[PDB]
Amino acid sequence: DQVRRCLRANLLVLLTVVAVVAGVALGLGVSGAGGALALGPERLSAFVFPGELLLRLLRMIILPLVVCSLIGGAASLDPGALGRLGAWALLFFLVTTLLASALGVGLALALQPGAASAASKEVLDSFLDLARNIFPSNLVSAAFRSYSTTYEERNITGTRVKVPVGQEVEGMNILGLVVFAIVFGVALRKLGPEGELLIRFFNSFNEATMVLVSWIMWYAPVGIMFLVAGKIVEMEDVGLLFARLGKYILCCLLGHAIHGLLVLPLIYFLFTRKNPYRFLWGIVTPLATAFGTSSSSATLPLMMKCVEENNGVAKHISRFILPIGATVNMDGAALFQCVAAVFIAQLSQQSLDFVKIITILVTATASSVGAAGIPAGGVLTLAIILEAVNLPVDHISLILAVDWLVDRSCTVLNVEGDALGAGLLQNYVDRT
Amino acid sequence: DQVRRCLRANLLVLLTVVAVVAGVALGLGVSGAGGALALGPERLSAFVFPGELLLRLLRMIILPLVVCSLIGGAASLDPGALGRLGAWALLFFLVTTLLASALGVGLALALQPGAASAASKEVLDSFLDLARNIFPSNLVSAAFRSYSTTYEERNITGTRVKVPVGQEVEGMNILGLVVFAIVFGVALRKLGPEGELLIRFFNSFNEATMVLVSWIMWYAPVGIMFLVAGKIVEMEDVGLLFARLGKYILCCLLGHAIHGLLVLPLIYFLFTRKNPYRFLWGIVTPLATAFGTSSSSATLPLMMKCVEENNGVAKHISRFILPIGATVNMDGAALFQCVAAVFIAQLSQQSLDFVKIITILVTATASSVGAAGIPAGGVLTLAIILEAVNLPVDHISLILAVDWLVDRSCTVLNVEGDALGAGLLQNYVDRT
Amino acid sequence: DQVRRCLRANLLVLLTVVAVVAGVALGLGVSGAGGALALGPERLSAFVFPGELLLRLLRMIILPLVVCSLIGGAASLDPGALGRLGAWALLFFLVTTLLASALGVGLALALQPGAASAASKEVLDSFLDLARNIFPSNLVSAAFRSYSTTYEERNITGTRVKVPVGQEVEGMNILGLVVFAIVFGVALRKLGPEGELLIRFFNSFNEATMVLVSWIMWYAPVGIMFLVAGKIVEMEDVGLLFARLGKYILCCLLGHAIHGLLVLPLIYFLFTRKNPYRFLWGIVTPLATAFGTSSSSATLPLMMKCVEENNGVAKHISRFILPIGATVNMDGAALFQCVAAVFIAQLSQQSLDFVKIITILVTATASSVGAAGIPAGGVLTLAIILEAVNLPVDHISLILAVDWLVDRSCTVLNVEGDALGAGLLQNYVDRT
Ligand SMILES: NC(=O)CC[C@H](N)C(=O)O
Ligand SMILES: NC(=O)CC[C@H](N)C(=O)O
Ligand SMILES: NC(=O)CC[C@H](N)C(=O)O
Repeated sequence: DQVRRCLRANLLVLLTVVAVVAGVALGLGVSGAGGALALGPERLSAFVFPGELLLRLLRMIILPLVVCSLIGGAASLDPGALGRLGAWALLFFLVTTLLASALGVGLALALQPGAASAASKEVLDSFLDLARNIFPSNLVSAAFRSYSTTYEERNITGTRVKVPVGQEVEGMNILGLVVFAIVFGVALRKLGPEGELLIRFFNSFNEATMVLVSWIMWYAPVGIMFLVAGKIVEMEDVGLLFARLGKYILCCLLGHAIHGLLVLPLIYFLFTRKNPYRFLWGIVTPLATAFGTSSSSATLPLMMKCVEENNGVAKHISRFILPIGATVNMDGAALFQCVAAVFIAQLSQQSLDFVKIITILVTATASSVGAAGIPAGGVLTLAIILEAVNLPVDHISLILAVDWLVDRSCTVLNVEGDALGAGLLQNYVDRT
Repeated sequence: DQVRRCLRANLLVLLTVVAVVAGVALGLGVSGAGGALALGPERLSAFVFPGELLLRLLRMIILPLVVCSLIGGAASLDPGALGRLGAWALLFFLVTTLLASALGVGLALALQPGAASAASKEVLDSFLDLARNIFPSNLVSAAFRSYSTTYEERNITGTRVKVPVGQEVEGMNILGLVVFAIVFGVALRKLGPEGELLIRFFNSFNEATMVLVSWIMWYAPVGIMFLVAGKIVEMEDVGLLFARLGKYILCCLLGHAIHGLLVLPLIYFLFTRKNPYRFLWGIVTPLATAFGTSSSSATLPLMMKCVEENNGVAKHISRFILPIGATVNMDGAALFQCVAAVFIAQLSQQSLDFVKIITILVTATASSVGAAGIPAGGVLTLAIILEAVNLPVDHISLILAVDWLVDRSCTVLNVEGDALGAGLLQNYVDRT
Repeated sequence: DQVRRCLRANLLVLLTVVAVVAGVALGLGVSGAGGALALGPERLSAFVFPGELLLRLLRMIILPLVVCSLIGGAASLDPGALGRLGAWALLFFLVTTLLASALGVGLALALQPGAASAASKEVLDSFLDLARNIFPSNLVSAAFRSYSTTYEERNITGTRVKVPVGQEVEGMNILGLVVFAIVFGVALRKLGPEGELLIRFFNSFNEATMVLVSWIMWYAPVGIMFLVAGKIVEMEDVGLLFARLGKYILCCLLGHAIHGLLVLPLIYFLFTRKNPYRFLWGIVTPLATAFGTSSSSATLPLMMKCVEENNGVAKHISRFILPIGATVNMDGAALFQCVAAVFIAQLSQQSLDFVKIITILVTATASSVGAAGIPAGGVLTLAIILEAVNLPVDHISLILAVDWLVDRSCTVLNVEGDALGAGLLQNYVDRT
């Protein structure tokens, strides 16, 4: 009857949380067998192994996906700078996403989820190391290794000269590779119709790897349950992690509720001079079903069906920015990246490092225009920024473990983002 | 007269055995000058050098050839799962090639050619190291280096903890790269007509490198004679190597004669319930000329000219599987890879290592559908598996030195393979 | 009036010498503040840093530009071996460029500019190391690292055995990569119309990177002034460098005047048996304006407007070789590469090493057919050979600092090259 309708539509996002609550069970079973009742680090890695094989070939495809889905994207941008009264919305989308992700980290590293009872050093003139990494030395070595400065001593006229020498270290720099792929993407657009084939090569190449990143997602529930099992063994506690998680769902949703209800409505009232609470009261029902379906793509047509008569928006802007803002202005993911990538930074206690805090915030504004629409789409697109800023990505497991609630909490602020942007632009254009 | 006909048609396979019997001559000449009558390892490498330059740029082209001849191959496979009574032949071709290569190694490492008078250690849970190498971490580092586990000691609560740490070591993993290229090859087929260009890119790219691997083969006779000369110098013996070779031609041909005359005719009689010796007695003459021309491509049309009336095969299956089985069901090469790559393993005494024995047997079943048709075509395609399972490939020289007999011995079992498969399928379809 | 005409046409080659004379000014300002009045090597590198960022992403684009502008070049060569009386001009262009670059180094390392008051070791059987580097082991490791032999000791029957072992060291080998790209370029031409797309891919790919190497050149004047400032600090002298430069402009222009006035006119009189000084006296005015505009592309149409009636050249060869020789026979750059890359070799005192002196001379004959037409075009194309023969490329700064005179001195010998080749071919064809 309806056991074929709902169960087969969102099977995978259902099955991926079936996996982790069963993955923790045999994780509890071996800690019910008790710690390393199985043999030590030479044999236990063989039983955490097919959890690595989700994570290992996940890093394989992000070399095509981050560089070939982005050239074909950035070649089809700027359609003649299409809106004199349209590009201000695109500038609105960027500043409401920076300000989204500004309090993203700025709440979490102020609130410290992860380092509660947990309780070499790098100079902040490693900003040039970030800039030397943006523009890579050559491309083929930039697909697997990246630049980094280590300090050695000279011991000449002073026992501590502390000279920075730069040795290229492993792990790719997709942070320094999407900057190539953007600046290659404008290049072959500017060249024009003679090099159209290179677009038609590349934007078919990502759909040749988006079609196999679907195949990786079907491996994920078998894969996830072996890196949540082999993640609670070496931690040995279960009461500890549900306080590790149990503060993280707080700072996400509080990070949404602070953002969603106040700070973009303050952006509303500073330009609209009307009531945002009279504004969104008409559009509660798409924001109701966006929490239900967890898809701004699915609630895309229902927005114009409601906001056009429940609020006085124009005709042509209902289809002009709101199809854009459903897959471009994604403030909901931009919190969810920005508060997770600093959360995993507090799991392993990497570094405070303000130079990383901007590049954990620029990329989180750049994956925010990335994955979209489908539920649990941000899990892939924050898996590329955890490889960008060299975090240990293997802690993705516990933070898509609770994705079933938090992505539904971010989908509603996602769909809210262009909606208030729609009402803000109509008062800028009808006022004339 | 006929000095232009025969001599110019198979010139290269003639000239490559002219080269090695002349290459051993000045190899005997410097050992007739006596050992290192020339200067030592700093000067003798300069005179073995243009033998390395066959072998060095041989490894260059196997990065395009193994990954671009295989996507364009695997995109044109499964034409709608073309045969309800046809795909059983393709399943027949695989199981008669595994069972071919099963006794491939299983004869040779039971018979030990190479380690007769010759007379760190790795754990057999390096199977995960093989599986961690199948699915690579990223593609660009998978074109030149591969994963491997080394054991270091921890010396904490036990002086021998033996922790496996994994450092990526040099030498590419085409074993882990053709698995990408297959699973990319099904990807852009499944995507359909929108990404047809990526096929039309790639299957023109291999013909842009198959046309220069012809040019490498013309360098080979100049090249071979300087790595058979500089291979018998450091071994210093000539009576030793002709016992090294003189057992290898045995186990190949015995490996064919055990396979060809008994074990697939036992596959015949278990399904046909007729006489295979009454079967192949009609088709001795193509099997006669297949030994002569050493080309299943050349003896491809002569098979239907004989087997269709000398035996009661059907009309449509004479052109349905037998054109397939001439370049797909190649059991003759699949012995010849599988008994050489363990033979070279016994020259350098690498390792017994059952984990390698399956991946010396999976790939030998995968290059068996690879190179075809032309004589001495398996020499290239076993040069890619000697780089797969990290054998020293420079001992290819002495085993194409005697290729002139053994490939003619494997061509006849090659052409035999689909022929008995043709007779087996007709008794499965005419019986109805 | 004319402040918009001249100033906006050659702005960049004006602005790049504005930059260096202002870049030396604050370079003099910090040495007017006196040496390391700023903090030491941990802080001064942060203020030489945006000079590195010209040089760093300069090395980025020379992986596409040297391999994708060269396949699309070498696929469109040999149009049916187009001239029975035309290819002798192309053979003339090569031998007048070797003989140009023969005295290129051969003047400079005989005259020693750079090592005047400046006042491990590698064996000359590192020629095989050059040949082992021409033909690379695999392509993807040839885009960032290259082969090199180091000698270790064996200490067995002699305390100094000096065995050469070969470890691959950093820095790419575009010397060994353009040899692939040529021999790939003939491959897909020979394959014909079926692989036309790979040409149409690649010759659109360089115009997708020639269009961003324009964007690098606009960064260059901001970029240059921070690596001439941070180059005179560690040298601390200003009177020293203007003797370092002040001999270099000598050996260039003397290298042109020896070449231009005598040695190709001796090639003239050995075949023409007429007066070259009666020859070029008619064409002083294009050679006048070639010094002025510093562009053989701009003085391309003015050559046929003068040399066709001021000298008795034919009709059809005026448009047959002289459009070729304006962008192929470039002897002016071939001095300017060949005397700079040995000049920078005498700045850092790298090595005398006759094996390098031919590969500093083969590539300088190969970039001579490279960049063209525009003034200061050789600065890019000698930046790729300084990465070829592993020179420190960061001394490009002081030798485009004085490019404004020397390229105008080489443009006139550039345009002279095919002009005398035009007069030489007409006396070979009208004589019949
Ligand atoms: N990561 C997310 O959940 C993004 C928000 C919403 N689900 C979307 O796909 O647009
Ligand atoms: N390597 C081989 O000789 C293969 C068998 C046969 N010569 C063929 O080309 O099909
Ligand atoms: N590097 C150079 O100046 C080359 C000579 C001349 N300017 C040209 O572009 O052809």
